[PDB]
Amino acid sequence: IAADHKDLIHDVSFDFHGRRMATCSSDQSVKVWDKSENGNWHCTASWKTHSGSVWRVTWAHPEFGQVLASCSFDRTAAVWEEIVGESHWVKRTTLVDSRTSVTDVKFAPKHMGLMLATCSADGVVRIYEAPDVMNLSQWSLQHEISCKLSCSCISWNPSSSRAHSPMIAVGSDDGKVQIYEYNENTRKYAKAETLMSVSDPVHDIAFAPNLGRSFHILAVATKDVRIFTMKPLRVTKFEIHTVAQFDNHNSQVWRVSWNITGTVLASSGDDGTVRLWKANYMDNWKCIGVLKG
Amino acid sequence: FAAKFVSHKISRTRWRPVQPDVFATGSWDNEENKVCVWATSDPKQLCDIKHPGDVMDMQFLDKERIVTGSSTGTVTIFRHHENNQTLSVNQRWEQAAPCTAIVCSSPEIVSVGERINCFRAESRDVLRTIDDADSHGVTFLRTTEILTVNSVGQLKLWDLRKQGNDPTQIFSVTGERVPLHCVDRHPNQQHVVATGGQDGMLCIWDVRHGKMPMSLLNAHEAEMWEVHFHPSNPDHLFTCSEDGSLWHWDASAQLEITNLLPSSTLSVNSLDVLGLVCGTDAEAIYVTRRLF
Amino acid sequence: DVRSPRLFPSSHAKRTSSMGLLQSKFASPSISRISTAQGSHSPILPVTPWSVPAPLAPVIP
Repeated sequence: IAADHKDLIHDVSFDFHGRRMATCSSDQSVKVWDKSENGNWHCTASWKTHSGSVWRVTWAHPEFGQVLASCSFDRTAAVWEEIVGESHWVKRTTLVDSRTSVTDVKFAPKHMGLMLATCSADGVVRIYEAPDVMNLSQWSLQHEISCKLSCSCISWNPSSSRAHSPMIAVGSDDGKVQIYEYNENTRKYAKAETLMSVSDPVHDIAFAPNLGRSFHILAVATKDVRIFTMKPLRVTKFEIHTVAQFDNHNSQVWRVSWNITGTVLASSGDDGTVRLWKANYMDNWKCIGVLKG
Repeated sequence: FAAKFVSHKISRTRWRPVQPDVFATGSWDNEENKVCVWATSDPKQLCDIKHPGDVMDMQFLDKERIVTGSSTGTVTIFRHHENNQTLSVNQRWEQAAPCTAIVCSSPEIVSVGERINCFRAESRDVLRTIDDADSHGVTFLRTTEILTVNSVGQLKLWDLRKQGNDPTQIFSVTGERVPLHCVDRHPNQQHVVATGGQDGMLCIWDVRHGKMPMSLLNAHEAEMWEVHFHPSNPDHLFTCSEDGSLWHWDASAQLEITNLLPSSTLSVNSLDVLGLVCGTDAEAIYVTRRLF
Repeated sequence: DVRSPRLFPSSHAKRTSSMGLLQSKFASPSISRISTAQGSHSPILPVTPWSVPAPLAPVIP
């Protein structure tokens, strides 16, 4: 069913269950879809979130509640809570702090708490926390760090904490890759390492779920697909390897996405082809198959 | 014990009003929720009910009629015209939140939630509504008394006969450990009652003889599932557990409880046995039709 | 170092004053403490504030 967006759709996101979908567009509206038990996606609600185009959206962990965060060229991020009784979603808060148009917003892993990051044309990554879970309006600004200027994407490590430490990859412009970690009790983000050999503009980056694997994997959709393997070992405690590169798109790779398990990677591009990837026994990636449109 | 793969995780089973030969069944958890009447005994899918809405309540509303309660706390009933193989959907109510069990007091199909909406015999208007929030035990101790048992396993005799919205009495364990899954009320006398402990215990009850916890146990493994009892031998009964398990506690025998059923499968659907199932806490697919 | 900060964090020089430098006595710099009423009012001044922040980063007084 047609998204019902007048202007172009920037982002689509699934909830935790995978039953709900959120969309955002340049028409300034966010639509939420319900996958009915009868299998047709029907939109639950659509509302005018922002004054300017809405680039990005994300869903928080379902333990906190039904929360969607949005990101706009109006320089704001908004948090919304679903009201069962309904106008369906209410603004919890606004983040005015970004002095420029924001490219992306992502919730952190559930173990961390309500935490989110955002990156903007100001090139300042900001992290906001809700220090009280009860007060969904109480969003404090946890941290601010400087990057460079142009493109942007964010992607947290989804690794459950207790097992692993928090870290986040930021991909702006490029072939240049920037990576950041969290310090012990400095409570500040440090630049552990960088992803090298980035090619063209990094349209997208995602960290893969590290379920049952010691090492971590991040894939970038530049105008080439790359996969990087991070391993901490033990001052410094980081290493990267580059697992694979893939140009069979022959063009811009706009989206890179991972499976829930991290088993499958997907890539899409200007060929209009979507490729699914599996890891070999050798840890090389292979294309399982290609969808077209 | 002739098993049969429905290839459909069963949620309901009735030895129908018409021995335990006319089987009917309601299959929840499918993309268009399912139920079949006259199935199977032999294919006999005369009324494999194409149906939106799932099965919360379920009753053979006649030998040619079928009552049921639908997934959102909706209501659903047709008249099983087994001659011409079609039917007519009798009852369709919207918002009676699902219902948690099913009781009867003929022919006001009383029930409980996990609020009470007393529909009745041709009472297409919701007549009585003692809208008391419940924090799954439901029966007719005497017409039209009942006892709501909240998920603290917290029984409380109320009514719909006289006016009022409180309960009249309350049955309770010392610790309220388990939740409202499976209680018992004897056909030997409608003032005799028990329950099954979700640890694998009994919880036998005395109405007149005080209100004490008469008989616990420690026999089964999982949550209290449901009990096959003979529909005429009140005493004959056998026990179960929430993997779908079944320990034959020969209670017309004296503790004679063994590894009873064709075991080790997933869960069982819902109980009616006369001359059959004793459905578990998780309602998967299983069958055997040799109940004598 | 959180425990050390707490030991440092517990002591207070005087009320009422924004003694981050009290923390500096601690020797631990916190961005939160650094977080600009004049900057907020400004909403050239911003550039000057940025220059001041850079100089501070490059002294504490």
